[PDB]
Amino acid sequence: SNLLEQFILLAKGTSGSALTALISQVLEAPGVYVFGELLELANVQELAEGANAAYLQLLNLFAYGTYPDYIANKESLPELSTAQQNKLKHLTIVSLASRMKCIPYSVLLKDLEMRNLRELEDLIIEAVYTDIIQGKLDQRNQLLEVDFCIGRDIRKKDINNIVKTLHEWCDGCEAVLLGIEQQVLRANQYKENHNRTQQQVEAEVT
Amino acid sequence: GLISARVDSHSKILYARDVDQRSTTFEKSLLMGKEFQRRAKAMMLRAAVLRNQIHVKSP
Amino acid sequence: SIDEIYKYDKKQQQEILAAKPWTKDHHYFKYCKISALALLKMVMHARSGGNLEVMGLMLGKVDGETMIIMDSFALPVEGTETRVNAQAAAYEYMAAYIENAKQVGRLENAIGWYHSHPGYGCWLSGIDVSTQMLNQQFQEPFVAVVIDPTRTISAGKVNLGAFRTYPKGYKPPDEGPSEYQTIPLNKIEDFGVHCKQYYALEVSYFKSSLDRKLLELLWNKYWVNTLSSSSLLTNADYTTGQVFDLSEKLEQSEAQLGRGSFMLGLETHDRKSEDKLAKATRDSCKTTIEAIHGLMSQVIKDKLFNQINI
Amino acid sequence: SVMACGVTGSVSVALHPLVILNISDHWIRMRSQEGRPVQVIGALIGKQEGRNIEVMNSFELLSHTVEEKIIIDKEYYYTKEEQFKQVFKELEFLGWYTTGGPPDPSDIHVHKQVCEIIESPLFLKLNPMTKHTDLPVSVFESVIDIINGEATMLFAELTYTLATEEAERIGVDHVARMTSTVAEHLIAQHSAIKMLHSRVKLILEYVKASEAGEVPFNHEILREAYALCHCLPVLSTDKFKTDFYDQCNDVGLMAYLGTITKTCNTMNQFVNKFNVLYDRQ
Ligand SMILES: [Zn+2]
Repeated sequence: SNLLEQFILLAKGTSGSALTALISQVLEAPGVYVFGELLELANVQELAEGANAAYLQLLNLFAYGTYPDYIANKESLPELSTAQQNKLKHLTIVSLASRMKCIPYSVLLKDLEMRNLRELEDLIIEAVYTDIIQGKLDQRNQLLEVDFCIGRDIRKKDINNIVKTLHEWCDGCEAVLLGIEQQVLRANQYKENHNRTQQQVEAEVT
Repeated sequence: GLISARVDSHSKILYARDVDQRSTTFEKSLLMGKEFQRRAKAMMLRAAVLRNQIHVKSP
Repeated sequence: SIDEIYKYDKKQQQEILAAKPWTKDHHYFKYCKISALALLKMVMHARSGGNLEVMGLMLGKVDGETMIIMDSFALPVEGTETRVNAQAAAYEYMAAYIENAKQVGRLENAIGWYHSHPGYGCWLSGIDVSTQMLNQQFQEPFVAVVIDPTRTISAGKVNLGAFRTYPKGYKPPDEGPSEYQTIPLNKIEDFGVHCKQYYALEVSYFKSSLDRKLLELLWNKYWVNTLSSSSLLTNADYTTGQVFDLSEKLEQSEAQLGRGSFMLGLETHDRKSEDKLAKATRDSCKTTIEAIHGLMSQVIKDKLFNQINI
Repeated sequence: SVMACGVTGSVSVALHPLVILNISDHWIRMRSQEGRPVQVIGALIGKQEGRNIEVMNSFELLSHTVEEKIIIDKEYYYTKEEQFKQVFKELEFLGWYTTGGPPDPSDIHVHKQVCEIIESPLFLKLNPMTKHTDLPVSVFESVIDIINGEATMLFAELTYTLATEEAERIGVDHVARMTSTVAEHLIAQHSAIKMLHSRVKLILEYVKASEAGEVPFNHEILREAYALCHCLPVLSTDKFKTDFYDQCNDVGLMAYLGTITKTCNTMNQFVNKFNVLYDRQ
């Protein structure tokens, strides 16, 4: 929470060179990967898409892009730290995990351009360790079981998809639940006729 | 005897069958179901033969 | 008004209380206006009572031709279904309660007997038929308020019967319900001794419009709970005993349908009448409906949790 | 308006719903006694499940007017609980409901009054004389902290549900309909179900707002509800639903087993009526 204002004043105070610092801070700020509303400051708007537009480019990468993008584009973006680079790696991993309930190991092994299990699991556990991810790695499946994912970024203007989306999930529950509901309803209706006939006989007895 | 087991006689080995709870239950379940259903129509038609008062007179 | 019946006219209520229409006809009370306090702790204190039988004082009143149960519930006690006049011993509850209930304007007085047979009813058994009969010659207007907790668990409906038993000298006239119910060995004989000595009251329920809105709004966030029953998980090996009992429940029928005694009837003792097959009938119905509970619970949870939509 | 914005306590009890009706019933009682909407007091109890509150059971009480203030007649309530703690021992005095506008210093005062039988009690506010569409229950709780050199308690609100008792639920279904008996049977996790049902109806309106509304374009919505909905329908996995169908097989098996038993039961019933009228052996 602290960093948003922290960067806010930074963008206000800091540009270009000062920016190189802020950007250095922003890169290093977990959760503060994407600017969204944060970019709304004109100062950062200039700072973004600036000479170091590439910085903004990595910003977008945090929003949309991936670590494999860096794999292709080692040069394109501004340079990063091992910490930061593995950060972007985790970024792609979390993203993929969003796509697949359990991302296979080789998926990121190729995606991140990772060699093997030691580092692979180390970073994966680190990612989960941040508590962003839940579950555990799927050893049988060579995947990663996860209960939930902690919010890292905005990821740029997604509003269309996300907004579109809430009802869909709702629809799934609505449809199946309804089916059981109506079956119950019809059953209750039978109850009515059954009780109804029972009452009719009651009337008869008098 | 106690043989809950199998033998690939081509193999020349015994292979103790695992005592099934689930599908053996399914076995007995639908077995008795078919028995009960056969007997359902059976008792229906016996109620018939008794209500219909039919007996095979000897002469 | 919807609140017109929540009005406890202590004047009117205690008037009809001292009215003694029952001594003119013990079938005067045909209705039983109830506020849902009966359902409240009757239900959850028969269920929270485990299997421990209970007893005591109900809040209430009388209106027109109507007994009124403002209260009925359970104890954390035992012994009911076999106690010599059990219920009495919990009246100390509203030996105090009702008293300073008047200090808040609950100017009501004691009217009845709260109780529960956790798992197998809310009523008065053989010794409690001594209880019921003696007390209705003691305490009329008196009722055998009857609802079964685990029956209302595997049944989905509150079989409430206010059973003003037919006092000694007063036989069931045209309207004696006499709700026959499968009783354990302890009291089935004495129920046969006294199964037709009580009638039921037309048990209606009264409330406010706020009451309906509260129940609807209850549902309006309980539906999430509805798809989380989450009913199979609750009775994992429970049903085993159920099954191991249910077939014995079925052997209940066997027990009363096994016999060689030819002759003309039951012709020795009440068997009676071919028997207990109805006992096992209610048994199978309740157990398959609790299976319905588990399966609809977990399956509809799948229907909603596991897959609905994105 | 001395309230203090705090945290949780020790709530967990059991519920039945006419005591909510007795929230209604104390308001009706004091109103008929006074001819006016009476800002009443009532003995809140509830469920406490981890971090969840569920404010459920609270019936008529004594609310005296001390010159402006609602008043728990404290030792009166002591009398009262000893008048029911003999047999209502399954319930404990969590808090007090009332009836009026928003929470006021009289509501604060009787909430403090409830803060004297225990340390951290709960607050409920109902009113049939207020003007909302929501279920009228406000629920407050306490921290103890230090601000501006003053050590003070802290009272703030948390959300609830209502009971999950079988016959209780049956009665709720009836008294709502009075002609439920099947519908919301996912109930242990249906707390989650319909809680987040209303929550996500709110969330649909709420993402429409975060699109836009107020609220501007929102990344909270973006990342958070994105992971949420686009994991959905979560738990739709395979093995998993394989064993779900294994569940279904065993359950339908044994249930239809019992129904077969009942079938041959009525078969024997008919046969015995036969024996009565017809079988001459
Ligand atoms: Zn007795």
